[PDB]
Amino acid sequence: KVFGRCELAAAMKRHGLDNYRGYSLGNWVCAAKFESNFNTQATNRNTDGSTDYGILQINSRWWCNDGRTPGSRNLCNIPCSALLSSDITASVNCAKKIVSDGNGMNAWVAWRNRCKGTDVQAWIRGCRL
Ligand SMILES: [Cl-]
Ligand SMILES: [Cl-]
Ligand SMILES: [Cl-]
Ligand SMILES: [Cl-]
Ligand SMILES: [Cl-]
Ligand SMILES: [Cl-]
Ligand SMILES: [Cl-]
Ligand SMILES: [Cl-]
Ligand code: NA
Ligand code: NA
Ligand code: NA
Ligand SMILES: [Ru+3]
Ligand SMILES: [Ru+3]
Repeated sequence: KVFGRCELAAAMKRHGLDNYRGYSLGNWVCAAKFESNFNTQATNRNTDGSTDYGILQINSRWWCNDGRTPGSRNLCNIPCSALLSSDITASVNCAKKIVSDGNGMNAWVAWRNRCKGTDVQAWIRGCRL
């Protein structure tokens, strides 16, 4: 599913991501924009052989099981395919664990490079929330 901008903001808020660990909703929408262009089915292979899955491009090295990432963990206790669903619950619940791991949203390199320090509220501007 390809979410609209405000549609995704609303879904993220319903699932408790707004201000989670102090990160306002626009941070999460901005991250999803640059990770996946709001497409739940996005996948991308990393040089190390791991793969990133879903709207927030969550990586099989640590967070989900795909059966094809040697030596990896599955800290969210989910198949990576669950991160591709039109229902964002699994992605949100796993993102909550990731953002709590110590480095906040810097875990998403694209958030650090493209969202951090910017006017992230623009990503939710105009949305009925
Ligand atoms: Cl957009
Ligand atoms: Cl915001
Ligand atoms: Cl596993
Ligand atoms: Cl594996
Ligand atoms: Cl594990
Ligand atoms: Cl599994
Ligand atoms: Cl949803
Ligand atoms: Cl933080
Ligand atoms: Na939804
Ligand atoms: Na894994
Ligand atoms: Na749901
Ligand atoms: Ru930890
Ligand atoms: Ru860690």
